[PDB]
Amino acid sequence: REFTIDFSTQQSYVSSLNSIRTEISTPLEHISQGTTSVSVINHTPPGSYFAVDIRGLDVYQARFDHLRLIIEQNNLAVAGFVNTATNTFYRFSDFTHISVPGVTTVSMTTDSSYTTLQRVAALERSGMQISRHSLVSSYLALMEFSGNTMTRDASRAVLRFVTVTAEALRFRQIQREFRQALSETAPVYTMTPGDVDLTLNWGRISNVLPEYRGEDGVRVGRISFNNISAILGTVAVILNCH
Repeated sequence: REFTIDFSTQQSYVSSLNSIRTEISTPLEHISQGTTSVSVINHTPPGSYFAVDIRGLDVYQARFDHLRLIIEQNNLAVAGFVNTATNTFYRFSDFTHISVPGVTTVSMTTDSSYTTLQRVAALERSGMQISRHSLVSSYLALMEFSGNTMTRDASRAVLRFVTVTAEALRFRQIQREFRQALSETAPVYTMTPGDVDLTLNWGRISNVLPEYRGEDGVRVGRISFNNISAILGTVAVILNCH
């Protein structure tokens, strides 16, 4: 199973994400108003995965279109990044249960946690700047990467792509704020501390929403939801808590 996330324009980027969401998840009958709904990841056998092809970074600088991510379906966890030009799967430590056929799997020493990636990158997610220019630079770091230990530039590149591909699928707020950077008058998306709080509390969040029967509001951790228009505008896909 393969998907394309096209960063050409805002429309192609949003349609790419919503294409993945409907294939791998199903909306809740309690929180769903039109096309905008909060979905639950479809149950899949553990170890299942889908591919993500990073297209559309820039058309004028000749087609940086050979980067691929491997994502575990059960938890939307990026297991690694694939260099299709070299047919090399640079895979993290904690995803040994993810084997991709037809490629070469370089098993590394670094795991996938934000604790390790932030340290090696020397870059805080709170205040991290993602733009179309910096996304192109993030692509180059991952393509020019070789070895089995994550370098500073690669982690400064993985942190950016995971935020705009994996966490963007989970949280609609992250997708909405970043997609502005793909416009003609390209701004710079700046990851606020509130955006970081969302990603750190995904497990707590996915455990709550199935309860929601249309009450007044919801407060999990520091995440205060005033109404359902906040839920639909902040969270997009939640875990399948069985």
